[PDB]
Amino acid sequence: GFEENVVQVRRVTKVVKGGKHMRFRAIVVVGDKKGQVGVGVGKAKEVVSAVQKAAVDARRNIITVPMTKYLTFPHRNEADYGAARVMLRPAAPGTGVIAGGAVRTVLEMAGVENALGKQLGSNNALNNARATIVAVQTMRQFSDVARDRGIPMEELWK
RNA sequence: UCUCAUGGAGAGUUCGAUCCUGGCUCAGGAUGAACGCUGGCGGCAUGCUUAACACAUGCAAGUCGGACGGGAAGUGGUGUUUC
Ligand SMILES: [Mg+2]
Ligand SMILES: [Mg+2]
Ligand SMILES: [Mg+2]
Ligand SMILES: [Mg+2]
Repeated sequence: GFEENVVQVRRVTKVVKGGKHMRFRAIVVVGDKKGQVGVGVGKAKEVVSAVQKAAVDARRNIITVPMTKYLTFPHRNEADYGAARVMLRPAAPGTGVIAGGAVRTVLEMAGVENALGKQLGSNNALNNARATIVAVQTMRQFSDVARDRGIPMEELWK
């Protein structure tokens, strides 16, 4: 139970005999601001019903984002999703969230308050937003590296 | 849980609609600036990017008499002296 925001709304058509069925395509991103990031797509004849379907589809797939004590990424990472490549790096405190439209919301709704990102591929919000999820799933904390490597955290800081 | 990092935002347009590819356009900052409308003061700076085209007028490199000969002025037409 938490809030959501519409990332994009777009009308799609049909070429039936009599005319055209103009129905909406709603992309919705869901985030509690404390991890629990979700991306979903919905489609319906009405605007409101399309947002509801995307909300269920976004809540159908939720993933936590690794963050640090200062609400930043542990390290930089890139990802690709079709023709959509997205870039991410950590940032200093007080820097703020700066990124493209599709990338700002999914990070802004995640909880990270200080980071930066850039998209190097297509301008599609869907293909770019999903790339962010692929980017964050592949990142971890320093502790996860230590247990999977057999070296303490202080020894790696050197 | 250290420290480093003070730094990379996009948007619209091909299609009935979608995902791509690829050009065009915009949001930023700067100027030896110019034009338009408007206009109170102060401080620090700047001011022919074109015809290295042609130029009236005035000035912009003179100085030493303690290097020398002469000359002039003044004075009591005499000494010192000034030019
Ligand atoms: Mg870009
Ligand atoms: Mg059209
Ligand atoms: Mg000149
Ligand atoms: Mg001499």
